[PDB]
Amino acid sequence: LTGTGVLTESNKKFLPFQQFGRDIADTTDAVRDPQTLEILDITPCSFGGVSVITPGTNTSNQVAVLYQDVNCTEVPVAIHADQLTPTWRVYSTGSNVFQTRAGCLIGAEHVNNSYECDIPIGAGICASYQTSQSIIA
Amino acid sequence: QCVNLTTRTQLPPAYTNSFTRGVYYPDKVFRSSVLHSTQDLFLPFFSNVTWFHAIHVSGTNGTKRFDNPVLPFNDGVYFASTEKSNIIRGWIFGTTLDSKTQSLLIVNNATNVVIKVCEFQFCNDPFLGVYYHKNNKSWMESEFRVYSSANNCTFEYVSQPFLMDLEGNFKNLREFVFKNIDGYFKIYSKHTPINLVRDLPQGFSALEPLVDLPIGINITRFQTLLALHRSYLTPGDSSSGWTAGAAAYYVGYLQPRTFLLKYNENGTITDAVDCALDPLSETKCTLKSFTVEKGIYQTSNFRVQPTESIVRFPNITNLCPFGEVFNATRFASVYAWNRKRISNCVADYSVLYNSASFSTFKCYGVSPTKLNDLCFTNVYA
Amino acid sequence: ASVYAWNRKRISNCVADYSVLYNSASFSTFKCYGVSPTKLNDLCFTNVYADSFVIRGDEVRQIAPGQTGKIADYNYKLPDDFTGCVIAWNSNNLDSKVGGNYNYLYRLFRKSNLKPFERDISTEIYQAGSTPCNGVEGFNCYFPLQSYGFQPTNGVGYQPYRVVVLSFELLHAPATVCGPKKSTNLVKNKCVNFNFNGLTGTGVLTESNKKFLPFQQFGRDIADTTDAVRDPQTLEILDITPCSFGGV
Amino acid sequence: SYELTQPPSVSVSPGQTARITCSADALAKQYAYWYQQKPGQAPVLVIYKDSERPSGIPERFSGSSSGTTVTLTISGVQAEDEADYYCQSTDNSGTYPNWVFGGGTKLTV
Amino acid sequence: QVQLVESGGGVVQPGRSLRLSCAASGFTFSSYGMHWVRQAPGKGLEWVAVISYDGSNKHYADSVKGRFTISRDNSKNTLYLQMNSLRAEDTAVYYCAKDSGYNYGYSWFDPWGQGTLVTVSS
Ligand SMILES: *[C@@H]1O[C@H](CO)[C@@H](O[C@@H]2O[C@H](CO)[C@@H](O)[C@H](O)[C@H]2NC(C)=O)[C@H](O)[C@H]1NC(C)=O
Ligand SMILES: *[C@@H]1O[C@H](CO)[C@@H](O[C@@H]2O[C@H](CO)[C@@H](O)[C@H](O)[C@H]2NC(C)=O)[C@H](O)[C@H]1NC(C)=O
Ligand SMILES: *[C@@H]1O[C@H](CO)[C@@H](O[C@@H]2O[C@H](CO)[C@@H](O)[C@H](O)[C@H]2NC(C)=O)[C@H](O)[C@H]1NC(C)=O
Ligand SMILES: *[C@@H]1O[C@H](CO)[C@@H](O[C@@H]2O[C@H](CO)[C@@H](O)[C@H](O)[C@H]2NC(C)=O)[C@H](O)[C@H]1NC(C)=O
Ligand SMILES: *[C@@H]1O[C@H](CO)[C@@H](O)[C@H](O)[C@H]1NC(C)=O
Ligand SMILES: *[C@@H]1O[C@H](CO)[C@@H](O)[C@H](O)[C@H]1NC(C)=O
Ligand SMILES: *[C@@H]1O[C@H](CO)[C@@H](O)[C@H](O)[C@H]1NC(C)=O
Ligand SMILES: *[C@@H]1O[C@H](CO)[C@@H](O)[C@H](O)[C@H]1NC(C)=O
Ligand SMILES: *[C@@H]1O[C@H](CO)[C@@H](O)[C@H](O)[C@H]1NC(C)=O
Ligand SMILES: *[C@@H]1O[C@H](CO)[C@@H](O)[C@H](O)[C@H]1NC(C)=O
Ligand SMILES: *[C@@H]1O[C@H](CO)[C@@H](O)[C@H](O)[C@H]1NC(C)=O
Ligand SMILES: *[C@@H]1O[C@H](CO)[C@@H](O)[C@H](O)[C@H]1NC(C)=O
Ligand SMILES: *[C@@H]1O[C@H](CO)[C@@H](O)[C@H](O)[C@H]1NC(C)=O
Repeated sequence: LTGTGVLTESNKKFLPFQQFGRDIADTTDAVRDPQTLEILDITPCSFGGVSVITPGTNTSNQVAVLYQDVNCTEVPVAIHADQLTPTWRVYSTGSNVFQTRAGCLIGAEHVNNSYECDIPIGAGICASYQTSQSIIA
Repeated sequence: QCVNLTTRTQLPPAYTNSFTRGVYYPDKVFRSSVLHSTQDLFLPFFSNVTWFHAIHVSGTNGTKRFDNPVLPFNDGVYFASTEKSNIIRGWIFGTTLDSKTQSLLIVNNATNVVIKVCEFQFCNDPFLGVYYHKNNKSWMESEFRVYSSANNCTFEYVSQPFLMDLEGNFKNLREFVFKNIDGYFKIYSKHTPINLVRDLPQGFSALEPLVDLPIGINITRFQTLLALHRSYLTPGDSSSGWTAGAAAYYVGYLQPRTFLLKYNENGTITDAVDCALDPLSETKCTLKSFTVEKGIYQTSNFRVQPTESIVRFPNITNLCPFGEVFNATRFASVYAWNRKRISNCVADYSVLYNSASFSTFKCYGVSPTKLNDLCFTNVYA
Repeated sequence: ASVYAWNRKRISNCVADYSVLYNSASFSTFKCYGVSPTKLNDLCFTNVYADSFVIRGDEVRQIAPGQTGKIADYNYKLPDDFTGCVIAWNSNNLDSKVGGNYNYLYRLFRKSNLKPFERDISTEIYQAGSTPCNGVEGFNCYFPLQSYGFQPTNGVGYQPYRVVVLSFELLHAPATVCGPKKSTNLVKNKCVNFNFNGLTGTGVLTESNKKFLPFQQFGRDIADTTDAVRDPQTLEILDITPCSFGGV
Repeated sequence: SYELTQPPSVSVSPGQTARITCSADALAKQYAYWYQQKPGQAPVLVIYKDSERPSGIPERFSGSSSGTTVTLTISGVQAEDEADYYCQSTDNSGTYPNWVFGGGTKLTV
Repeated sequence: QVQLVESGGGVVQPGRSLRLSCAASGFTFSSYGMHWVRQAPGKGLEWVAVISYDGSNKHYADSVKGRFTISRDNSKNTLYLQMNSLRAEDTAVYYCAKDSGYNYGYSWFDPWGQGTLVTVSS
């Protein structure tokens, strides 16, 4: 069985006549390793739960990223920042990190004062391009 | 005949930035005013490329020695050179770079290109000796000191020179991307005059196709051929060679990337986006547009590519008894056919065609090429 | 040539008429991948490479994309996206001689499978066992090349088979080799069935102000319809509009 | 491989000029050098690169080349110039560089 | 006074080895290549051997290829022409000279040693 992804240790138990696992029946979530009899579950390598908050390209070329439904401490683990280019390591961690209920937002400066919403991030959090000149949340 | 130079002494690596350089035309269809997305082997944007001066003067005494290292060939290379005196002349490509395996020779003298695929016995330091004539000095005669012997030649190609005559701050950037895919060595190049930029310039120049060579050889390592204007028998105290290596060359390695190429009205690639570089480029590749509007955009994955592969198979040692199945002294009749269970062994069919030739070999539900990297639950012959 | 060092020849600047091969040679195998054999007459090819060698009768099945075996792994492998025609015919009268024809060699052993269109002509000793070979033959050290050993009394599957693999490239570059179809006049600004360098279509043509690079032949703004083509006889560029005026 | 053709001997009266010419097919495309070997003494460089005089050689000696032929003329034949004069050119034709000499001239004052 | 004095030359029977030692003084010996040139009695000069500056490269005339070997010791600033299997035609006044050019195609001999007479006795 060939594929591309990440593996974690799983608490699932396999019957002796079972080798593969398919809870969704179109993706093999779990497998039994052939040499060591531990059961490893397979998570896809693709982390597409990321949304880029940007102004206009005409306005600016700097962005913020909202990693959806993950904790801010697990952002380098979830996106695999070690295997990314160093430009994506800027948005992996830094000073401008804000934990929201929608996700972890990196690249935008959190401000205590509140304004009207123009770019809806979610869970009551909004983003804007406001003053030098930078993206605020 | 080859000439022994000094020990290279393994100079430490030095890197430099390649600001959006190495993009070539992927296809031969005229495209005008369209943004085309191609997944191919491209040099990643803003990558670290390895820069080597053609002549390094690093010793305390003042030794001048060519930096001609044999460097790897990992899925393609971008060779950029900034020179003013034609001291770089070509390259050699191969795996062992000796008489055991075939190798590719590219060399540029004053009149034409010589492309040869033979079994060259390359020496440790291949170079071309260059001496001007006594009265003219308009051309440079070249003495070839590349290989000791050449045998089993299977390719020959001559055309107009890849490197133009550079015969005083008029440096030039010559860039070439070399690819060896499906038995063809594909070369892509662009020539641009540069000015007062020591390193690679910032800007965009698209590499037009040059030649597709049906060499059909395996390439793993490459080296750079340099021109020796000075003398190996007598090295000058200084100034005998070309100015202590102001001239230099840059080497970068291609990687599988997805690029968004923007063809303009006249059919030229005027701008490109590397989808794996930053999140703005991921948004650009998701929207298939170089300009994005204000708001939040969900982007598909382009940022991570697997570099290593792991294979995990059960602890099985013994080979399958295909000698019992295939080389039996008597076979069963077709009305009572013999069914045998094959288990707890390694299914290697490569031992079968040492002496047995199969007129019919048809696999249903599986491809015969994918039969090596598979494990079967129960096998019945 | 032998199968381990197969002979590749470039075919260009000529007319590809295979109908002259009807009288002399009878081809036991003629399989075209990526093109139909009936449409082979009304087509123009950019570059054509003939890969010629000799194999056994039982090994002709291995000259195909996606195949494995001895030839397809160690001697001659075709790519998966192969566009071209494999031709093979029996040559027991020519290649095989009385007493054994040992002039044709093949590779038993290789450390890894060949990649498509690669030639390995190295004769280095294969290290089958754990002990180093040290450049001399012996136990677990085999010379990789061996002779077919053709005889006229051999079986059909052991008889010589000459194979020519014609590799093409269709409708991507300017073409130098074309089919037997005879050219006609150009009807501009009219709805007409057209055939430009093998590209067949129905529509109307107008003169275009576009400029083509010398390595470009076809033009596509949206990449699902060929806008402009370079006419093969006169180097003017003609852009193609669909004949259907459905905007009514 | 190619041989420089040099005259066996010249006889020049003193206080005159003495042109020594040797010609070869590669001398039109390669430099030539002149050495003086006085009887009982080692050869010394006199004219190199067909025109250039190193220091320590008197100003009498001058050299020039005319296509195939290269020449060595002396602006005043003093008795101290009675010696053997040789040509030299470098043949790069073979695998490795070669240095070809001439027969030599017996100059008599 | 870039001076090259040689020694170690004398009469010999054919088929015996003789070693010539040319010393150097007054200049950077390692920075310059060196040659050997023989002059037969009554005949003109003839080049026989080359050694590189380092000693990493060496070529010999086709008449005496392989029959001699040439080496230099950069520490003792001494040039050596180890000769084996001498013949009748080898009688000459051998000169150790110094390569004088810095460009690849062409070279010449500006300084020359006094000479060693190698005589073969039939
Ligand atoms: C550059 O190299 C090419 C190939 O080595 C030379 O072209 C050949 O030269 C030989 C003479 O040595 C001729 O016999 C061949 O007919 C030439 N072939 C072609 C295709 O021209 C060329 O002369 C070299 N040029 C220079 C300036 O050295
Ligand atoms: C490649 O060149 C070598 C040169 O040694 C060839 O080896 C010899 O080739 C001649 C002529 O074919 C034969 O008569 C000899 O018997 C060969 N000797 C050896 C060592 O095999 C060799 O055949 C050539 N062909 C390839 C592709 O290897
Ligand atoms: C192309 O040549 C390289 C030469 O290194 C081959 O790589 C070697 O392959 C053997 C066979 O499995 C291995 O034992 C070596 O460890 C490999 N060396 C390296 C450096 O990778 C490569 O297999 C060849 N390619 C093909 C298609 O034959
Ligand atoms: C380059 O160096 C090699 C190794 O030092 C030289 O080859 C050796 O030459 C000596 C003297 O002729 C022999 O005794 C050795 O057997 C040779 N060894 C090898 C590895 O071939 C080579 O001649 C040098 N190249 C020159 C002098 O141009
Ligand atoms: C499989 O074999 C390897 C190699 O000897 C060994 O290290 C490993 O423990 C084995 N695994 C099992 C489950 O026996
Ligand atoms: C932004 O758009 C305006 C027109 O609305 C144009 O004048 C200006 O040049 C644009 N700037 C950039 C950086 O694209
Ligand atoms: C994220 O991790 C921190 C670390 O202590 C923890 O306090 C917080 O509750 C976590 N958030 C979520 C949503 O799990
Ligand atoms: C915003 O509120 C937090 C609450 O802890 C405080 O630490 C921070 O200094 C405040 N920032 C500003 C700009 O008022
Ligand atoms: C190049 O290497 C330097 C030093 O490790 C690093 O800071 C830089 O980010 C790298 N550039 C790349 C890989 O884009
Ligand atoms: C000098 O070189 C040029 C260019 O090769 C050539 O046209 C001309 O004939 C040469 N003239 C001489 C003096 O050889
Ligand atoms: C296209 O070529 C025309 C030639 O008239 C030129 O005017 C125009 O600037 C070119 N367009 C671009 C941007 O390449
Ligand atoms: C099959 O048996 C024959 C007869 O003993 C033998 O010559 C041949 O090598 C065997 N082949 C295999 C693959 O075992
Ligand atoms: C092709 O040949 C015909 C017949 O001689 C001629 O009329 C036509 O101009 C030619 N086309 C070319 C040379 O492009």
